Amino acid sequence: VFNRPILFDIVSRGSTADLDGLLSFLLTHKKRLTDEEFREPSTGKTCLPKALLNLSNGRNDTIPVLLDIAERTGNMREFINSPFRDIYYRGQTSLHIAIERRCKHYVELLVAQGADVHAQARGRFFQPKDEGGYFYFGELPLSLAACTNQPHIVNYLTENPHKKADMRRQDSRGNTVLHALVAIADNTRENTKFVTKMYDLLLLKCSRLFPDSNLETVLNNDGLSPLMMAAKTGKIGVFQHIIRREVTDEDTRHLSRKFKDWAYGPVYSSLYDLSSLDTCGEEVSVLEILVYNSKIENRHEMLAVEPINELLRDKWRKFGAVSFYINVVSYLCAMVIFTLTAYYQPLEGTPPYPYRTTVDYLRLAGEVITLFTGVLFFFTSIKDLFTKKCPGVNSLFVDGSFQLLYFIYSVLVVVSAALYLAGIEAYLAVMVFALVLGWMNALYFTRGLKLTGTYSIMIQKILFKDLFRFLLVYLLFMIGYASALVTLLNPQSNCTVPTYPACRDSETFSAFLLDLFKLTIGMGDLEMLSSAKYPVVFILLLVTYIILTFVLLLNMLIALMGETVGQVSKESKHIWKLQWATTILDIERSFPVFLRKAFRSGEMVTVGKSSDGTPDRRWCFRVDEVNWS
Amino acid sequence: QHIIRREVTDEDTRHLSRKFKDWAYGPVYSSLYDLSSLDTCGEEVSVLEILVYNSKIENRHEMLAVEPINELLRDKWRKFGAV
Repeated sequence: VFNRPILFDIVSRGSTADLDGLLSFLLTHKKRLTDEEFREPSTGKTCLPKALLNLSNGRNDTIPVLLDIAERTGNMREFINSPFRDIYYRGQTSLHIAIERRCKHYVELLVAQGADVHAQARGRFFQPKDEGGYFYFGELPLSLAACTNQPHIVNYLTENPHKKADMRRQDSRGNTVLHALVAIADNTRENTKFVTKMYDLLLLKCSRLFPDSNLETVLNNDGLSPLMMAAKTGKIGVFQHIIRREVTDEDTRHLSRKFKDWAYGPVYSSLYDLSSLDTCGEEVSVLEILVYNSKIENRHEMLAVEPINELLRDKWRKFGAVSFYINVVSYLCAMVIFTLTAYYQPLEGTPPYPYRTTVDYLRLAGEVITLFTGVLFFFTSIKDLFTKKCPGVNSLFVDGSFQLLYFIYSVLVVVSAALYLAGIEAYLAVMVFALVLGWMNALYFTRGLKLTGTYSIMIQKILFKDLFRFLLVYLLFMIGYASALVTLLNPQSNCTVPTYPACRDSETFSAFLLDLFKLTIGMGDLEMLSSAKYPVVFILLLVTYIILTFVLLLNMLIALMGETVGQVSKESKHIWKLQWATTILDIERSFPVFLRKAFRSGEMVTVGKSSDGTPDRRWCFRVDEVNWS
Repeated sequence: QHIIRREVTDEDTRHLSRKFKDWAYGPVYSSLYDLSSLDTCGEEVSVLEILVYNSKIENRHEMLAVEPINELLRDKWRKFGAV
């Protein structure tokens, strides 16, 4: 009382026998518990947050006395609203602590005295784990009661007779109760169980309070939704539930997804509402976010939830497979024509204008069609580059995967066209170069149906994975041995293309003798027997070289074969399915989807009307099932 | 495993614990394992040196992944261990 340290110690001790009678001093000496001297300058904590931080088995009976004294002081609103000015913490009004210590009674007292229930806990502690915090819950007392499995606290905060805590309220980030409740979720059992249960509870209650709009539509700053947020962050449990949710009571039935269409005994035509799994590109979809985004953690399992897999199947069977074969055959024909036109190129460049006869007209047709295909591919590449869905969520395929291959191909064709107009020797060498790259693109095709060859995954790994550094160290080893042995062997013309085979340290350029020995060892045979010529140390060294090379390379490569074959598991067909989905979706994105080629529609109004996505029509996808129940 | 994950409640015998508790903020627990004897900076033999350098142990891996040992090696890696 006389000083802050003893007051903090007394409140922490949790004994009110020592707290009686000092209120008389506080009133007489105009001391108010809200005054600055009672809050440590580091953060700004008051006595009440300390008492709640030092709860004794959820029973600190001094708290009512503290509230009575505070209201006696005449300052009670500022007493509760006690932000922690520090950076590590923030906001953190006593209500947050009370909700967090799993005690409802002190929360009831706090609200009864008018405890603010919108104190944004905008502290560095409360940012998600990535942003350096430890626990993100939505920066809100209601979102804090919701994240940490407190159904009673959220119930009370929803219908408290005093100042209400409207669920629709959102934090600085825009994450409302449901966004945050998805932010804390995981793929475990208990966490998914309680998060799904409380998600349903919160959504139903908010819909009942405000039937005008669905709570789930309230986007965050990034513009996503709880379903989209679970898709982007990779939350399998919440995503599965929110995509397979049906509600019975009519007043809250309009916010379902898995409607029921009809049953005829053991057959059920379950109508999944994909109002937001595909928007024809109008607004970001859950399928695009789920599959195009390569940073997801559970991409496959989520891609096989239920409406997603059947949706991809239906897209495949309808402008998904026919168009793929059309494009693959068209590209193969374009590559064939490129090969023919390059091969039949006028001898040694010399680009004339001779197109008068039939064969010459055929060559001209090949050249023009090759140019047309190249320019079309460049147009596609630039359209993809300019079309960006959202900053942070976009293809951004430059210097990655295979779009760069198409870009390079077009660049090479254009440069070749320019130099062909110039007609310069030793410059059309990129034409042929273009062609090689062209056919490498054919390798990245064949990623559709019929259990395509897994080349992709290998070439996708071997490009920038352990094999690269393995061959680098192998080259270092062999070149070190080459230097060693050429140094050992270093000590009349001989009529040889390289200057001399040693011959008393003739030397010239290291590369010459280095490549001589490199090709000798690569070919392996032809030996070097001779006579005497310094001791057996050289032959010993070379035999260790050959033995270790052969044995270790064979054994390690074959063990790597075993490792990859035991590693190319259902994960491999997961890659196949992901490639198939990407093919379907970029095919659709290529041409206008919103044309009359979309996914089926459904009910118009009333039973099938809702404000979740698209008009009351609620574009729905029906999947059939049979259950003997 | 037990002797490296021992915590004792009663205060008179609580000073001889290893896995203290630092703070909790709901579902987050910052468990403070006391490695008073898993590393002595070479002053006195440590449990990590004995455990890993000694090649005659029978369960060397499983013991090396108990809980404080694995995270301790991770932290050493991320700090003058990898660079």
